[PDB]
Amino acid sequence: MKVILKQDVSNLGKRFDVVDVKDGYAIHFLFPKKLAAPLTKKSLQDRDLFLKKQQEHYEINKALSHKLKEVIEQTELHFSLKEHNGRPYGSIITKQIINQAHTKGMALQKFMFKDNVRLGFGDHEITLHIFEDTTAVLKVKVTPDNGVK
Amino acid sequence: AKKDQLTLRGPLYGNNRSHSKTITRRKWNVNLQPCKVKTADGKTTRILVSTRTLRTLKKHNRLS
Amino acid sequence: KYTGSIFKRSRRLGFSLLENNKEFSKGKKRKTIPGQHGNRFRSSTMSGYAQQLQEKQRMQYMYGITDKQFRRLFRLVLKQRGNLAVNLFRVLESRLDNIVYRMGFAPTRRSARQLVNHGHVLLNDRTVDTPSIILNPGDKVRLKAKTIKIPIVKAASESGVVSPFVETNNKTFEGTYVRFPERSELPAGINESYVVEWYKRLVK
RNA sequence: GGGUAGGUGGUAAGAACCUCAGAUCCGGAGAUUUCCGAAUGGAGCAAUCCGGUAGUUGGAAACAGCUAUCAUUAAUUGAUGAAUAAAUAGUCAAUUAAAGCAAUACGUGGUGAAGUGAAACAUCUCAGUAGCCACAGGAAAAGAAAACGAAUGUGAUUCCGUGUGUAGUGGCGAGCGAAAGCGGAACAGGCCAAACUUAUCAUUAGAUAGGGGUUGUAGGGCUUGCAAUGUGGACUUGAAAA
RNA sequence: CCUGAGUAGCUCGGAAAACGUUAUUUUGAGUGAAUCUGCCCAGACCAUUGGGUAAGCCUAAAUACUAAUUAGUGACCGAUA
RNA sequence: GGAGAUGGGGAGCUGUAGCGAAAGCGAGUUUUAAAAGAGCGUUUGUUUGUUAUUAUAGACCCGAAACGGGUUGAGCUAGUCAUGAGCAGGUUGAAGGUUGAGUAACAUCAACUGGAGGACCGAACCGACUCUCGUUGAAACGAUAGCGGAUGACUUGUGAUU
RNA sequence: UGGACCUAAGCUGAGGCUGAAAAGCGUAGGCGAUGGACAACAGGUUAAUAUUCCUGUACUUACAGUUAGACUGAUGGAGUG
RNA sequence: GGACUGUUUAACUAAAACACAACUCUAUGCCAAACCGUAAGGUGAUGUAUAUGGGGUGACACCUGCCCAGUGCUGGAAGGU
RNA sequence: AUCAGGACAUUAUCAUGUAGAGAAUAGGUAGGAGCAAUCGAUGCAAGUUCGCUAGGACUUGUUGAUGCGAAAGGUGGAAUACUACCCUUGGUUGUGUGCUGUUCUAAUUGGUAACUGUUAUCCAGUUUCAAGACAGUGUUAGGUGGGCAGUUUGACUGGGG
RNA sequence: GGGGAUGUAGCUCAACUGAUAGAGCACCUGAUUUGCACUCAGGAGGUUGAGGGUUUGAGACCCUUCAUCUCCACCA
Ligand SMILES: [Mg+2]
Ligand SMILES: [Mg+2]
Ligand SMILES: [Mg+2]
Ligand SMILES: [Mg+2]
Ligand SMILES: [Mg+2]
Ligand SMILES: [Mg+2]
Ligand SMILES: [Mg+2]
Ligand SMILES: [Mg+2]
Ligand SMILES: [Mg+2]
Ligand SMILES: [Mg+2]
Ligand SMILES: [Mg+2]
Ligand SMILES: [Mg+2]
Ligand SMILES: [Mg+2]
Ligand SMILES: [Mg+2]
Ligand SMILES: [Mg+2]
Ligand SMILES: [Mg+2]
Ligand SMILES: [Mg+2]
Ligand SMILES: [Mg+2]
Ligand SMILES: [Mg+2]
Ligand SMILES: [Mg+2]
Ligand SMILES: [Mg+2]
Ligand SMILES: [Mg+2]
Ligand SMILES: [Mg+2]
Ligand SMILES: [Mg+2]
Ligand SMILES: [Mg+2]
Ligand SMILES: [Mg+2]
Ligand SMILES: [Mg+2]
Ligand SMILES: [Mg+2]
Ligand SMILES: [Mg+2]
Ligand SMILES: [Mg+2]
Ligand SMILES: [Mg+2]
Ligand SMILES: [Mg+2]
Ligand SMILES: [Mg+2]
Ligand SMILES: [Mg+2]
Ligand SMILES: [Mg+2]
Ligand SMILES: [Mg+2]
Ligand SMILES: [Mg+2]
Ligand SMILES: [Mg+2]
Ligand SMILES: [Mg+2]
Repeated sequence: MKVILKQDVSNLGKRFDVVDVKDGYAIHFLFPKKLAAPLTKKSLQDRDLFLKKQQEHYEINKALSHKLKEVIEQTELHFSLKEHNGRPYGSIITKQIINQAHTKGMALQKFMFKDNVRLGFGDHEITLHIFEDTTAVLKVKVTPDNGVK
Repeated sequence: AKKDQLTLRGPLYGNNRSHSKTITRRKWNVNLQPCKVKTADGKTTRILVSTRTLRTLKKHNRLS
Repeated sequence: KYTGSIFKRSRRLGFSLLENNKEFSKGKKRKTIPGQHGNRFRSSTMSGYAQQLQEKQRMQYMYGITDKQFRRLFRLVLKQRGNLAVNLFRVLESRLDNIVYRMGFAPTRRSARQLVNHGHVLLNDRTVDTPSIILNPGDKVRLKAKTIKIPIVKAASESGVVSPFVETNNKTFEGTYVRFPERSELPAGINESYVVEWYKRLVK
């Protein structure tokens, strides 16, 4: 069925387009990740009329995403010290969402589908790298420090 | 019970006809498949629903 | 059979199918339903008969009749001698309560019928409780004395007002008549005769 | 209120009283109404046991009397509030309803056999009967044609007679058996959605509350005029009469 | 411009109607339309003709019954009934 | 209309034309090329009352072993679980240990201790192998005399449960 | 001797799960002795009651006042039971 | 004849019958196999192949021979249906 | 979602092809006259099938004038410039889906662990781990299935069998 | 009751798609060892299941049958 997509995806389309994709990748992957949107104004001719507003809507959500990027870039003070043996036992046990226990609400939201961090989420006692992707062009670099309480 | 939560449509009892038209009571069950939806601030709540309501849910934009 | 929670399901969809069928918005319409039904009529293009049908309603309503009773009276008068367009008029106007209202001791026809049914009414060769007996042109209808024992009296006055085909003396409570109502005394509220031919089709 | 000269229920005599300021008795309207029982403060082996809370009276207090309240579920509202910032889950409080029973009877729906017959038996019949369960109501159910059906045809539903044991349907066997039409009982047709429009919601409304509309010889909305102020209801409050 | 879509149809298993499943009605699984020059129906089906407007709601009366109250009746029983 | 006879109600039903599967024809019709031949027809009605038989209902009455659906039963009994209680009395004397001899050191032997055994005899207790009696009995299963087990796979009380 | 104290098998069981319906399972809580904790013995008396009535001598638990001393220490942890 | 002690047809059969320690085969890697229900749930088992379930034989001692044609079970490339 | 491969199945092109005969390895059929030839021939150079080592052919450059005896000898059902369409097969790009071996996670699953509701082995929510489009469940269709159910299993007979 | 395919030496099989039937085995002969086999090679063993139809050219392509097989169907 017909689906319009938001961001840039390796297959199918680029920014605006109409793709006939199976609901499995659409209703479970493209939609929760904000990579696509359902029938605009509930039809096709309705979609054509509303595209003259969809362009500016895409511009402003990208614009607020740039605003979101500045807010994380102005602080870089997300701090966490672990409680462990320390000398022979060093590993971050915060998983990933404990760090989001310091982003959403307190500071920039930084949703679970937005931060494209690896599956190791940092396992070091020193400065590390956090990568977050607001859009398909912006890359976010965060440097959190670690240690012993 | 084995029933949908969106609608109230439940099982359908009927006959199991075979060769020689031997009668044995059988039960057709509805396709209760888990499904998550966004209602009241998008609150996701797993709800066992019939595939028909799931198709109905998919076309009605609720399921996103 | 559990915590159905109609709020949970109704809001769950906000449109779907079942909500809109049920949509608590559902108003009352407790007067729209009754009144318009009530009774209608008008004339149309394709069947013509619309005029005839509407006239029947008016005619039947003028005396407070159910359609079944009317079919009986038409069946009775239909077979006799000939062009009986003078007979059924006497038959329709021969109602006892109609005569009681036209006699002038009741404010309205239905009130007279109520009186008749409540046993106010004394006849000649008989007495009367049922407000539907078909009376003969020259018959008397002596009113009871208990009714005068309940002076509301306001009635007697209407009696004298009368219409020429009825001869009744006020206070003395007595009545009869002759020269059955001509069409003048049956005003243009309902004065037509092709509803009559219609009843031959519907009633054999 | 009616109505009297007796009354104090039966096995029932006697003792002792009441009663003409109108008793006993009959009718209408009220008062009281222990405990168990849906039982509902908690329990429990029914007619029992053990309480909490807020009052008030005695005591010097424990305590003891005398009152009211204290179940659960659902809906609404308000307060509080996790994992986890927000927000919910959850928690608490208030208000409103529900519980159960019976009429060995009728209704609807779900579920649903077997004895038996077919001279055996499996299709079939029995029979959608018995039974089980849910929900009522004073009836219930049904109901206003995307219909019958073959015609210059009828024009909601329901019930009765006929059509007929007919057309048909059946290991074409046992069996089963209408729908039209006709004659009768009664008769009544209404109302929303969408268009269009109004006001408001970070108006992303795709939502809320109003006006407009309810159809088939198509209807309604858009624009523009004439005629209308009536008739009738399945309708609210009152007053009066029978 | 509006006239009720996972709807009407279709396929696979069942059923309701007198019918032992089939034109009509219904549904467990799957699929899936159109918008008055439209859609459904007139026992497979097609064309002509005709009939009717599905996928929204409510509807008194005639109909079914008597545990109970009042009056009454019986070619009903009269202590093994 | 009296819980009436009845009046209204002709909706319908039987007979009046039959033959053919049927369209169809008609005192004729079916078969057939046939008119011939043959089959069927070319007339005797209807509504009630009574009797007899018959069809559907339980159908003249009594009688099954059964089948299906629902409830009540583990106070007897079978098992399991929880918590308690009981086995008079008397014998046999294991493993093991100690000491001594012995062994190069073991092994082995002797004495003492120890008191185990689905151990032994035998009461209460549990069970029921035999004779006799009883067989409408004292008793819907016992009585007398014997009999087996009797510290255990034991017996039993209470409560729960299938 | 049993409740106002406690639990075993087991029962019930808000929420909750499962199931055409009735219902089944089950958490927190609550019941549930055949067990655990808890202070009275001797004698006499009536036709019928007696660690219960009477005599004699005791013990236990609460509340208030008072004297002296002491900082009191659980819905939880630990030991015993 | 049964190894034994024991258990069994309440109310005609206590035995050579059943059971028993022991032997062997088979299934089972744990959300195990197996089992009650429709399912939840539960037994197995708060166990883990030195463990659990099922079939057969039945102390101890010595032995248990041949047949894989048929049936059952396990595995198998392709090929035919 | 996806990687390839093969399944659901078999996709598109011209070469190529000896019956013999026939300067010819003719698989064809016809059509068509003259044709190559800067609408530059030729030839070797060399890639290749192939061998009835003949032939199918050629490709490209060589190149600078030979041409085409497959115009025209030529035989042949088959043909002789030139134009079409006529086919197996080498060659062309496919394999969409499932599958067949794979990878990934977001559907979904857990009788892994943790926190909260919560003084709580259940349940719910949030994670973490392990799986993963598998599994489980629904519908449809085969196989096995006395575990279970409803029934049948004749009559004559010097009684019955 | 259809649908497909097969039929070739005596047997088991190539089928030599029309430009004129072959192989192993069966059998005869020859060689072949002290003997038996074994081994090698010639010869023999074919009217192409049968009939009909068409081309100049069919066992070979078409039609019809016969027998066989595998499929389906397979409620008198
Ligand atoms: Mg049956
Ligand atoms: Mg008085
Ligand atoms: Mg039967
Ligand atoms: Mg029978
Ligand atoms: Mg109703
Ligand atoms: Mg149809
Ligand atoms: Mg039926
Ligand atoms: Mg039309
Ligand atoms: Mg419509
Ligand atoms: Mg009696
Ligand atoms: Mg007597
Ligand atoms: Mg009559
Ligand atoms: Mg003749
Ligand atoms: Mg006669
Ligand atoms: Mg027991
Ligand atoms: Mg001893
Ligand atoms: Mg012993
Ligand atoms: Mg207790
Ligand atoms: Mg005790
Ligand atoms: Mg005594
Ligand atoms: Mg023995
Ligand atoms: Mg013994
Ligand atoms: Mg015995
Ligand atoms: Mg015995
Ligand atoms: Mg399970
Ligand atoms: Mg366990
Ligand atoms: Mg074991
Ligand atoms: Mg044995
Ligand atoms: Mg033996
Ligand atoms: Mg073998
Ligand atoms: Mg096998
Ligand atoms: Mg579990
Ligand atoms: Mg799957
Ligand atoms: Mg199957
Ligand atoms: Mg079988
Ligand atoms: Mg059987
Ligand atoms: Mg039977
Ligand atoms: Mg016999
Ligand atoms: Mg014999």
